[PDB]
Amino acid sequence: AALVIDNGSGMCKAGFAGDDAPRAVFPSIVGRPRHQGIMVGMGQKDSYVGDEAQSKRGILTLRYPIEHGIVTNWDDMEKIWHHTFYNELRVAPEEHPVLLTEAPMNPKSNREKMTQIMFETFNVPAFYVSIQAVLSLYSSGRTTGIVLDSGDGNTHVVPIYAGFSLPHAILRIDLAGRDLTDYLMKILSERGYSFSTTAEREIVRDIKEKLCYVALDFEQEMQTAAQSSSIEKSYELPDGQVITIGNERFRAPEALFHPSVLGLESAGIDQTTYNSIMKCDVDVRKELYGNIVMSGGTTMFPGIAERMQKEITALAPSSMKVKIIAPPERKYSVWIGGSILASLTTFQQMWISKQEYDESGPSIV
Amino acid sequence: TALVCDNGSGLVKAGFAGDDAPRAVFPSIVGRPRHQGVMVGMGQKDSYVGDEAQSKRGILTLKYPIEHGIITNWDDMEKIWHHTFYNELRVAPEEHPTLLTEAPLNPKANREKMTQIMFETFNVPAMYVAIQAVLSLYASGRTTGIVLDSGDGVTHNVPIYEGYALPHAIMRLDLAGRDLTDYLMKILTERGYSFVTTAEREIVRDIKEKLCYVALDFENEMATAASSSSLEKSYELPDGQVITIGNERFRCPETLFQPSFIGMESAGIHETTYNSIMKCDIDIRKDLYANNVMSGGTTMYPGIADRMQKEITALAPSTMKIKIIAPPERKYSVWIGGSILASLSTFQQMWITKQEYDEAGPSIV
Amino acid sequence: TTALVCDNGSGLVKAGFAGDDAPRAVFPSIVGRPRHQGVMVGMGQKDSYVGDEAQSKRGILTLKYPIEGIITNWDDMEKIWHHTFYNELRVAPEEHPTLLTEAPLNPKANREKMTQIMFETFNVPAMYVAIQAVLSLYASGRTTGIVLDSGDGVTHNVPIYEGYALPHAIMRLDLAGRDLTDYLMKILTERGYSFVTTAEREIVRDIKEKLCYVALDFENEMATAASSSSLEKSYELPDGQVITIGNERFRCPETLFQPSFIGMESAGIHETTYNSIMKCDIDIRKDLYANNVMSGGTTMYPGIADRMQKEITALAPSTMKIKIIAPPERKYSVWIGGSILASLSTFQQMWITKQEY
Repeated sequence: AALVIDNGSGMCKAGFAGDDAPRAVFPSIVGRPRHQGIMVGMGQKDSYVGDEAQSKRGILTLRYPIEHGIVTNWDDMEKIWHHTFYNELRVAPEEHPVLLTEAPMNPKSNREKMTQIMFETFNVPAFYVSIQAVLSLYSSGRTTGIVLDSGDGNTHVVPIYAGFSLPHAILRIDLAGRDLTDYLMKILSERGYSFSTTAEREIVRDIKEKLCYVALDFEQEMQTAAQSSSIEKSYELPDGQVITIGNERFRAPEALFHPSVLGLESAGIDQTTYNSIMKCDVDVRKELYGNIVMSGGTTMFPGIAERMQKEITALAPSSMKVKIIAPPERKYSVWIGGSILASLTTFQQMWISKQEYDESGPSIV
Repeated sequence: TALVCDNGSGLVKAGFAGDDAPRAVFPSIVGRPRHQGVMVGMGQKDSYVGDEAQSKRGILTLKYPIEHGIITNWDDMEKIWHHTFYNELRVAPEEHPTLLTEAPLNPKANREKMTQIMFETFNVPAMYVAIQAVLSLYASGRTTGIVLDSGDGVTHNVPIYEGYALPHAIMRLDLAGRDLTDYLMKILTERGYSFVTTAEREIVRDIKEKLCYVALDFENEMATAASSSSLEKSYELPDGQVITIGNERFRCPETLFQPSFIGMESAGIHETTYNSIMKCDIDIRKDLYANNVMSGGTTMYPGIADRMQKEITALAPSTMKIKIIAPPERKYSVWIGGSILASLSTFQQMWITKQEYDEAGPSIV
Repeated sequence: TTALVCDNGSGLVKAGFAGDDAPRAVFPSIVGRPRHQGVMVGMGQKDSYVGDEAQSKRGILTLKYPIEGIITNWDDMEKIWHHTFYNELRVAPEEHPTLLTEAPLNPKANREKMTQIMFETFNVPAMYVAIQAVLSLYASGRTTGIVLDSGDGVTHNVPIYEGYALPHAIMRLDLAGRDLTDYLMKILTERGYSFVTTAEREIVRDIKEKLCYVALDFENEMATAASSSSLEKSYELPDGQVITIGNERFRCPETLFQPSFIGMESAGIHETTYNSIMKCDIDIRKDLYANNVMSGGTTMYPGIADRMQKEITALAPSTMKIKIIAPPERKYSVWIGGSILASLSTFQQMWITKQEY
């Protein structure tokens, strides 16, 4: 079988071809000690990656080696792959077709650095890099669709048509899953809280993924949350105390549509989808309007799909069938789209041979 | 039965002898690569032809084998016939006698090339080449009449008498269905808004085929535009931009009466009918004035008949009554009268056979 | 006192006084009207801003360009025009005859309201509004010819004879300067870059000025670029990295001739020129063909002239002298015309004074 590894700027997702759900699910973090010891509690390995690094973040120095879906630090990237094989999946790369990802608007050198390391250190027999969005469309069941692959680090909007992405309109916004939490960190603090350190900030992260929601109208809900305790949500902090979280529950999602609250010189995710359709040709626009693949964990907060449907029919023509497509498995969308693609008997001929790499180099992708 | 084909400059109509409506109508479009390559899901196809080429665009040149009523590219024209037989009509050429139609002035070199190919590249058991305006007259129910076949690349004035074209009066003006479109585009961009955009060809010819009309009096009308919104007709483009077009709505189809509106120098179709009907004998001029039939594509427009009549009333001495017959089927007539003629029994001994071709070669046509 | 001239397009206004041969206030005709409650990283919060500071304001003020080759937004136009006579030109309207230019096809309804506003909201003692490219041919020292006027928003062909651009043949094409930047932007984006915000976009436009060209033949150029490094013209990006670009350099403005690169089929600048010369009658054609004249921010592109020498000849019957004249001044020639024309003693009795109105 093959391997499929979505190298996510928060969470990476490895596994084999053909499986439905990712086999190695892990944060892309490399932990290296301030000073290596010899024993547990001091730190005895030169590198601890992901979940082990997370429990051990005191002696370690944590870093997330991938920023906006561009790997900044290729040392730590290799370190992550080396983990995934022997430590996680419990496999050996030279035995394996490996399929990895890249975020659209990834530069040549950045690909080529990766494409080399897989075929020079890891000596894998077959390797394919792929475009996170075209893989999301393949998980959707389409040749054509505009795709808000709003990740944790990077929100990329892609208008795909007949398998090709029109990068032509791939507009990017620089807020996404992380930028959301760190707004909620500010605004819970405003409601008399102390969330500052990682432990406390991760409490903010969990509040976000559980209790939060995107209002269908920002006004009706401000007025209501200033009055009825229906919006109020109780939360058990792991120390013992139940607290209640209030209007922050929607105003923190509303950063996506009004970046202004963060103080970002951008327009909302919705407005960008419109500009990404309008920056395409008149014919394809009707399908893009009907085939908005919502994808990724950022597009998971309650009300968000329905909210996008609303604002986008008002941006779109009075004659338009806007339709959001929203998978429940959107958090691993790119991975399932990859899984199918790796497993495809047809697509087998696109498996870049170890030979053609050794004659053509990394530029062929 | 046998098969019949109106090869337009941009609309090939096909089918059999004995049906009153064309079995296949596709644009004469030939799509060739902008580089050898692929589109995802398909492979590399030999070429494109017709709707398939058009409805995608992107990857191709989009040429045409026929321009101005004459066949200019040949390889492409053969590819189209390949797409007419197996692909459109679902037949093999060798079983079915074929009729195809030419321009009234069409070169003897062209006709020899055409009847060559049909019995060599295709090997059809019998063929006929027929003559565009003349066949339309047959479909119009008349032996005799000066027809005005404005196809896609030209109008054609032809003094038909007793089932025969009179050559020395066969007028032809290089401005029609095609030159009339692109002009309508630029004039809406002159007006208000960017009417420029690739798909907006088909959008702004749909406008041409509806909102356009040949103003009955240009001088009155250009002023009436400046008086009343009466002329202004709105159009929602697929994006929902409810635009409105006004004086240009006529200012385009009027090109046929005033060629200066695109940029041909020639006096207009009224005068080209007058100056052909003059190249006839004084005697056959009355019948021509009573059986004057408009044919082809560009004859669609609201007003184009009465405009002709009025114009030829200025041009005619007081006595001579001009009578224009606008056909209900007009864009198809040249197919229609071909089929009906090809099914007319006796005509079985009035085809060109495979045999007299293997003997006489192209010189029979 | 002396008169004033203010040329308006979708991008750069030029304002100034008559007499001088060189425009005074050239700025982005951008207003920024408050979007919501926001505060600048610098300034406190205040209302609508015109010009360069609005570009630096981008996220607190919604940014309009009041002119899309025609005046779309009326209050916004006035907003600029106060900022013109006052903040730019440092004078007052009551003392000052003023000429505003305009894009040729401008609807009557615009013109009537344009006259009103400036006599009323502003109160200039007399004024004029005037057909852009006619003032380009005039700044070109000609009684005849055809200007191809193309800049930040709209592109034009005006076949002029003895005072008049032939109206019906003034061909327009809305593919022009922003269309070029936003293409050049998308190309580099596809390669793994992304601008969006404020600085980086503007950088991409500066690249358009330095690296871009239209080559005579696009297929021979398409080849050499992809073949050999000659064309690989670098630039030093504000982060550090050299973006090398060879094909894209010429590829970007090719949209003027082959617009289909972005997605446009309506007739290219060349074909519009053939068809305006034709869209007239037939004799004057020669000294249209022999005085194809370029003006406006886009015609700045190198190579463009040699290319049109091909691009018209291809269709024009053999014995027509095709000649493409392009001034070095070109981006301002509508003002440079308008100053000299405003200053004309002969033209004094055509200054519509506040009494006739």
